[PDB]
Amino acid sequence: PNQALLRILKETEFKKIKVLGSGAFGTVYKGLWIPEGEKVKIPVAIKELREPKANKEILDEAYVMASVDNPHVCRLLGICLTSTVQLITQLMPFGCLLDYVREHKDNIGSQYLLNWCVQIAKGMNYLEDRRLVHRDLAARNVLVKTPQHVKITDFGLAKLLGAEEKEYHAGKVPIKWMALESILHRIYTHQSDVWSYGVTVWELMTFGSKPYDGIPASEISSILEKGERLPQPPICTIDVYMIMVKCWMIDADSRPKFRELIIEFSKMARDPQRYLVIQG
Amino acid sequence: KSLPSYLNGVMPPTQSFAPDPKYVSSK
Repeated sequence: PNQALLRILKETEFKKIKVLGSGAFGTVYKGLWIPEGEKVKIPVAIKELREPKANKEILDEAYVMASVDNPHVCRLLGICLTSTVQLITQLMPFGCLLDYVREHKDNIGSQYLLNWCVQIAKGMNYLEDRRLVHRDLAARNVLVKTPQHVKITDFGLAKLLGAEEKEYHAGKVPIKWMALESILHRIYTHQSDVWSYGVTVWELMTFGSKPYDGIPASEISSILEKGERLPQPPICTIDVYMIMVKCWMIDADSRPKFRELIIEFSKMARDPQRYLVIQG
Repeated sequence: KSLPSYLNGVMPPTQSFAPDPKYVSSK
């Protein structure tokens, strides 16, 4: 609480200009924050999601979502609280890594690709290392610092676990990006994220291809039980692949832990051209 | 050394992993 950590904004220190984008859980914009008085002007992107004390989270989410000192997680700059919640963060230009690998399929090299992976992983690690639960990790939910540096974002879907919590109990989060207990059992775990991360990787690997595309968001379970998983990424040696399909295991505490994904990736990284096969 | 031999880059909607029980559920 108090007068420190998590700056709240008087609804006048920022103007909504053009609409950067509208998601399922809200229509984010891109305005300018004028720290009341402080002749200093700032350009950012407003996050006016739309949905009770379900704000305890939002608040507790941001509460740590700002307590960031990692180069891979869009520190929550500030917050807006009216009759409708809004968030601010140091705006990025390029955008969501999906748009990126979509404008550069025939331009990204193994290098970065294997990298992001590790970076993304580093980040998912620090949140895990701070009793957090992302819930919805995806190419879209990740911003581009530089092709050599990427960060993760939030629309406050996370939630901070309280000392005795191991799993979170429940917008909507696209079905296709979540584990099986998340669908079938409205359950959110440090491990479910891993599974989300496997999809992410898939995307990037397939250069942001639509996971499952063609097969309704209904059967994903129907087949997820039948032991069906995303196809293999053409540019992916049957060695990269395995760490992915591995996070999609049915047993949840049998999957690759975050610290780990970094290890096997901070390794592959050491020889990109060896695990991926891209012409250019 | 180890890539998918798809028939015209055609990457299928799904890759099956059954009967493995690490991916196939008790149901």
